[PDB]
Amino acid sequence: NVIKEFMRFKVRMEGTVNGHEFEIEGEGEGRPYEGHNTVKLKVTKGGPLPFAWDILSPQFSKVYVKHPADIPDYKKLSFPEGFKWERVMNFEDGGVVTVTQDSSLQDGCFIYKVKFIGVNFPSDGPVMQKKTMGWEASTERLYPRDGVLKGEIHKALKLKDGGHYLVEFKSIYMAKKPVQLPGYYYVDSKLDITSHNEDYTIVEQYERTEGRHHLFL
Amino acid sequence: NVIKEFMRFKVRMEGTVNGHEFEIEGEGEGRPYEGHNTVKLKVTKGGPLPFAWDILSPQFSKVYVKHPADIPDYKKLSFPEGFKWERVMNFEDGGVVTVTQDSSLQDGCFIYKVKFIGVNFPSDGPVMQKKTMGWEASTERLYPRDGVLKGEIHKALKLKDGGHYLVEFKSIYMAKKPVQLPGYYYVDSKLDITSHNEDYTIVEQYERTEGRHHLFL
Amino acid sequence: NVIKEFMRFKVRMEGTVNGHEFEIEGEGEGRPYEGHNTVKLKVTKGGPLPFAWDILSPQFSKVYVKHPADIPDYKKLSFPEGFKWERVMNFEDGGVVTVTQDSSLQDGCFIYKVKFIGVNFPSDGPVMQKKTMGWEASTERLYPRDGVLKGEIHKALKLKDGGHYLVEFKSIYMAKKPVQLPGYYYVDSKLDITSHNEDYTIVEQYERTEGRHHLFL
Amino acid sequence: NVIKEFMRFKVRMEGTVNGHEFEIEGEGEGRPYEGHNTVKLKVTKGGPLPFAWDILSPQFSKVYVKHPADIPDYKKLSFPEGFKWERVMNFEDGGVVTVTQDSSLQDGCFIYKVKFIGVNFPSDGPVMQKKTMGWEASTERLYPRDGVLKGEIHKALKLKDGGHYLVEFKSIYMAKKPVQLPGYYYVDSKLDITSHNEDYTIVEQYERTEGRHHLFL
Repeated sequence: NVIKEFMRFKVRMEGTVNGHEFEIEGEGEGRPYEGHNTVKLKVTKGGPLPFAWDILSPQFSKVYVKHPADIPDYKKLSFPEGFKWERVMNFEDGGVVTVTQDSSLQDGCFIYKVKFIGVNFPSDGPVMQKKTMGWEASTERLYPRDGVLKGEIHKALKLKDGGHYLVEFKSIYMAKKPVQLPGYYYVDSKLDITSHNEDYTIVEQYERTEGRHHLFL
Repeated sequence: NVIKEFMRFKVRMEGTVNGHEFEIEGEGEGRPYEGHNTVKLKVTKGGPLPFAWDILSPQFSKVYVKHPADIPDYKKLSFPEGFKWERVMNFEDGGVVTVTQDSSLQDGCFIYKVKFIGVNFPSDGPVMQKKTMGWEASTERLYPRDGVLKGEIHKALKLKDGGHYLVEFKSIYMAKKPVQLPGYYYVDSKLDITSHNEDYTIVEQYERTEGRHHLFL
Repeated sequence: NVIKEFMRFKVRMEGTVNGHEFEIEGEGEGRPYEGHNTVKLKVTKGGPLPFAWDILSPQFSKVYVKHPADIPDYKKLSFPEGFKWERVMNFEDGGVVTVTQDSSLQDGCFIYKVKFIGVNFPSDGPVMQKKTMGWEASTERLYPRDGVLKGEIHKALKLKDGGHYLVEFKSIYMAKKPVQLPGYYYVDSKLDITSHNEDYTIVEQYERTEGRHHLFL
Repeated sequence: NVIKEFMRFKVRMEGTVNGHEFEIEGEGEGRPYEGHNTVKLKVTKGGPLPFAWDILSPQFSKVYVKHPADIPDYKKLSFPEGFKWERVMNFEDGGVVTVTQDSSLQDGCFIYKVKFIGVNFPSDGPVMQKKTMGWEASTERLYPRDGVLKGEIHKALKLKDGGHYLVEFKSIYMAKKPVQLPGYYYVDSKLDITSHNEDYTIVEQYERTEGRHHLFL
């Protein structure tokens, strides 16, 4: 019973976007059984970033998803050893990102290590021109496969000139030792940028995230 | 108004799958403000279908979606002229379908005409080996774009031997006269095959479908 | 045997693009063992088309591909019964087309029947705004799979205001009577529009197309 | 000038595939104006790798492509400063890789630094089951866009028990300074594994690669 009602975390990311290398370090905290967490990030290398912060924000904590008692909480059940997760983001104008992450627990602190590679973003598109204004709230479709947990999302970044910039997410959640899987279910999420300095070298985020069955079941 | 609390519809489909031609005709009914409708289909040419009925079932009625008052009901507003809808289905083993449809109103009955082309299904896959057993309930992400309404879904067919077979839907809803569009929102659906003979030449379906904002808003 | 060194063909297409229905009829001729053929097309219904002709031109004859003696010519061998072909076109701005075709033979005359559905073309993209100026020459990668022949191409339309508009082709060629398949090989093609009236309701085309092994073999 | 008729290179890769971290160091040499080069790799962290080596082999040197004098050799022109390249690999069973690379020149040796993230490979697919046995020779379609050079390839791995495993490559070559771009053209390549130990912790490769116009031009 190592996951307490209040848990902190530390995170480090090493990333590249369109050839630009960067490193980010941060700290966060939250209420894993309530579905709330916050994180504060500093760009330690490669700042100011020449692309939109918004593509990085969902890579900084699903052990914090609230689950109903009848849905196995695969990510919480994976501790204390923890889990790895990986992701594809397919952007509608041809950008592609892959992400790989390790989640562990030491001394009561979650430790998150992230690597990120984004490629093929057009020079005049909204990522490289910094035209995005945050994510809409989203709904992930999850299911078990291959002994692990997978999920997909149709997400959207709001645009300064109006309209949306569409991104498909595909994620894989992989316990370090096999633990109990849920069935077909959904996770609702809303991620807010709650603070940032003028060139996004210091950034604060809040996420609400909760799992559930389809409403018609 | 012109759309009554109870409305009947007639539908005809001409299609092809992996070089196999077929035609289907049917009749349905439902309650457009309550979010449900039913339909009875007969394969009138090309039966018995050498592929899974389930890939056809979502092409047989979104004027029937229940919408809250604060979300403009674009498809209902499009009548009496009505609307056209188009779709891509991307299957995880490479099958691809496009669909085009016309929806009109004639003497108090909705009239649906559907054209369907499905290609590249593997000979050994669940579609051509008839290994599927219905869709999970689903959730569509919709937004306005290009003066029309668009939406995407991550759907899944249950496999008879266990597991899921994954399908991405992208739809386009196009009113024949430009009427009020909604913002970013979601539609939940659940489609059930309620009757079928052994070779699926006579089939009946039931769908529940309703629009809503994201739960966290 | 049945395929002479000069052969004529007739073709008919029923199609839809972004809700616009049309029909085209044509007549062609060529030298199947030499790798060239020509065709003249007339829009009989739905002209003038509200989109670029170029997306239709490659749907009007691969029995005319020149093959070296050591690569089985699947499509020629399929006659007199003939073959079916299907295809996906994935356009980089989200347009998707599927196509299904039947090829038959009547005394010296090939008979081509095509159905085409194209969806999700942006209103202001180069297809709906008629901004394309023909295809580059291309190179298809083919291989046997599932007892039929498949092939993929990275193609490109030239744009009037310079640059290219990218399209991926996936094709499936299915003989109506089992005949010998080749292994992994390539087909080079170049299709030219050689005449058109102002609104593209009358068009003539020339195609050169020849198969070969990879040059390093 | 700086690119001599014979050139050596050193390479290091940091990668992750399905959660498995690894590092590889290597050394190569070749004839940049003739289109031939060889490389020798050793795994230095993470061996033996739990996946097919073949997905790594094309990430180890396009400055060695032979170009005819009439096609601008953008990568050679980029030196001595050099170029960066990025890549997406889309595998037919859902695996996705992104790659990012820096190419520089030091003490008369090219220096290559690669980062690689591979995700979503099925546990029973041919990559994680090590069921592949090298690439077919291939042909890349290249064009200028957005101030850089881009290319795509339909590639294929041979399967030990027969058949092929298909993979689409999208590459982006980004000179560190704005050196002249070519037009629409093709690059043929053939990569062979020439030596390896059983667990692929020691591997030797050879590549032939040459650029050209389409053959019909």
